[PDB]
Amino acid sequence: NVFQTRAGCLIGAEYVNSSYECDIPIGAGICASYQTQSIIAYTMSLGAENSVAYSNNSIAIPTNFTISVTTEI
Amino acid sequence: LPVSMTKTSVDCTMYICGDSTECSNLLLQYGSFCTQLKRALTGIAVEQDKNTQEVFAQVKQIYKTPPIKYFGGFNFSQILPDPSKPSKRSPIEDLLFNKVTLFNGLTVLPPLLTDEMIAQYTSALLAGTITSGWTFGAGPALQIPFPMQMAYRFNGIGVTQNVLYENQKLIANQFNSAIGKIQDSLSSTPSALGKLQDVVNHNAQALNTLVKQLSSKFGAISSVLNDILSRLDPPEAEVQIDRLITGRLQSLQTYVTQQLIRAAEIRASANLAATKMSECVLGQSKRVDFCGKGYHLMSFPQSAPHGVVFLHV
Amino acid sequence: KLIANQFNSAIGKIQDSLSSTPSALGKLQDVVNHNAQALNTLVKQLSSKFGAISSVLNDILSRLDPPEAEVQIDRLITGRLQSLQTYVTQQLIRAAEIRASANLAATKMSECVLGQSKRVDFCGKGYHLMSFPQSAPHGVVFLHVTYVPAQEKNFTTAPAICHDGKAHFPREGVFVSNGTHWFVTQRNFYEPQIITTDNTFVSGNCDVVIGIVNNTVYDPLQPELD
Amino acid sequence: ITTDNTFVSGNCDVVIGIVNNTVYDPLQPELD
Repeated sequence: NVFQTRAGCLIGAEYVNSSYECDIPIGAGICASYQTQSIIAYTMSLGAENSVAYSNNSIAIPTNFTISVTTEI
Repeated sequence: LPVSMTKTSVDCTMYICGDSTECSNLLLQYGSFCTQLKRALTGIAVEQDKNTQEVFAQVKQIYKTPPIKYFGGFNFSQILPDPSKPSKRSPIEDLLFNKVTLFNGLTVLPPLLTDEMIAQYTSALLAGTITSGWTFGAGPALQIPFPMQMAYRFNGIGVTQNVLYENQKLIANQFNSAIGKIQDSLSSTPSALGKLQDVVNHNAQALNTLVKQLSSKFGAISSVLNDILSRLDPPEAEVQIDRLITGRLQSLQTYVTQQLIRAAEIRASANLAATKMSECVLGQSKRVDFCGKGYHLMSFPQSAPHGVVFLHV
Repeated sequence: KLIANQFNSAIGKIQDSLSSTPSALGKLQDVVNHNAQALNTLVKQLSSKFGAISSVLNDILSRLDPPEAEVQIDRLITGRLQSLQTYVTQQLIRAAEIRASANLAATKMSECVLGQSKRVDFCGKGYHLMSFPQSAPHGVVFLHVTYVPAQEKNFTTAPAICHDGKAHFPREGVFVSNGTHWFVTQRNFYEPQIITTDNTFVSGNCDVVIGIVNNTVYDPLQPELD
Repeated sequence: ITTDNTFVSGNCDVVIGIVNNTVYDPLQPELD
């Protein structure tokens, strides 16, 4: 349809309320992607919410480990 | 530290001679200057967005602050987000945003991440460093009492941990007093935010002089297209518009080159800011005079309209 | 054996990850493409007329008198000089960027490969163990081997232990209780041990520290009693 | 100054600026 964003106006994409880690940046927090069938527009999600259990006498200690190899170019 | 600059785009023909048919026909014989300039500006804009992403989007998950906000006497109220105001910024962040404030084919592309998202990123970083120490930057976040984290850091600077536990109230009071004085020091300073204001002013004056240079004649009988194309024969109109076209092309090329140089400088600054975020905020650095003056204990990030403010403890 | 197996699996997966990623080698390709594009535009701009009657010289000098030929050639000369100057300036800016990148690469080679760096998120994400270099057509690839903790567990902790009226702090580690008994462990790995005089030190009485708890501190010398 | 927070390395005639003091051994009194 037709949608209005702070970056202009977008035609041919529908606006949804669900948020994703976007791949095509449009601007002003608005992104677009292929649903798979139609092109959707949405607001970015900055990752999942994690409320760590803080306490005045509690500590978390790891019991195992992994070793990882990462590439840099 | 400044992190980015404004994203600008240009329309070649519209800036040159504002959609004039004969002038456009005369312009298409000069080659592909406009394509080169447009490509350069697009690269600059993409680089600005990448700089912001690199500096701020380092944390993997949005960590949330516990509701019981007691950390052994330490008061983080000045740097934690304030949920009363709709901006959800800390008082220091609001002070920073208030302190620094402020065509013919030219336009200003908006940034990709809004100010609210950058504030959310800063809040996540603060929550992680307050509730988990440095563990959240190397893997999963592991909770730890804040005085024990401060004892860890005192061990890191070469002081035994008992020295912390026998002076906890005094250390908390000193930290609270210093954080309280930080806001007054920022407010009373005349030019504390000089770098961001300088970046904004440089961009503004570049655009202003680019717009103003259109009134120049560059040797032609007149500056406006209509007078030249109206009261003169086309054979002379061609040579009279050639001068205007070449002068405006030269001015646009100069603007693009200065923009490229400034973008390189901003990229260097953003790389420095990203390194500081990695080493001062996500860990404890033993490098001298890097994370502030003295023996580094910790650091806290704060967002700014075009950059970052680090609070080195 | 477990560490060696994990390292072998990670190294084996590296090659598949490089092959499967579509834009893993993007930076070198962009460098090559930018150089090729600059050369292509420089070559193609010779065909422009720059306001002259023709772009080729021989026609200009063939069908025109010298007095007009000089001024008709000056336009081409100045246009081509402008094009070449623009090319050289873009090359200078790109060379500055490449030099900054090469300086970063040299620093990474010195500090990640020839040593072990304690800088956070410099030699990869996680606690840096070591690194390996690999050559590329116009660059370098670093393979950072790092250590990542996993399988965390919750515990109750105390800052100090009060025994016989004096306070005990751990020499290196944390006091940890499994619900009923207290132990000393190292911070980055769970390995409980008996709280003894060897792994603790005493400083002052046990009424100043906030959160001090009561427990026995074993001393290996006393049970000998001989 | 005890044997717990000090370590022994060689005799006391090579170091320049060495002084004389008692080093308290925490075993002799108790003696178990």
